[PDB]
Amino acid sequence: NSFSGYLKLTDNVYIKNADIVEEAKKVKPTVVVNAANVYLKHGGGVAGALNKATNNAMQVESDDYIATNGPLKVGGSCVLSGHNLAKHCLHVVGPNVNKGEDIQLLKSAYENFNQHEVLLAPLLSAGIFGADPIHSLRVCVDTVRTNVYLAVFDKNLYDKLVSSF
Ligand SMILES: CC(C)[C@H](CO)Nc1ncnc2[nH]ccc12
Repeated sequence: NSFSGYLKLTDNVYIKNADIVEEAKKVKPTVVVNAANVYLKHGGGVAGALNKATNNAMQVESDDYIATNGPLKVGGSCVLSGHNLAKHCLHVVGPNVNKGEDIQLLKSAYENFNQHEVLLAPLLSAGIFGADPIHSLRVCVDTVRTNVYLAVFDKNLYDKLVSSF
């Protein structure tokens, strides 16, 4: 958990312009959050990037979790291995608002972070799930009570988030 170069936005939310994968390799945090879907199929966005950095070990473990437990619910989570990136990976499902899933579930999704004292995380529902990323940061700030270190790779978005905050 040796985080460097973050800006403190609130008492417990920090932000940095970085690829979450590079932050995980540098810090090896206790928990890295994945922006997952309900079947834990890590095909693109943050999920695809984290799985590729484990050389598909995350996907083989996720497929076994689904075989034994069934899919997660939107707003839900599960804790699996963090492989080479972290001690644990917290897979969290935000709503895919472009497919009509309710934006109210973005609060439920960020509530999962409160089970861990310190997390390295992306913005939920803010990639291909279609939610406005500045709205996602507002829900994060209003819901997470533990220490969250957010990594946002796109500099244009990072600058807009810092300016809005
Ligand atoms: C979620 C989305 C707004 C954001 C935009 O840069 N994506 C990411 N954020 C952080 N590390 C990442 N690695 C691969 C993608 C990615």
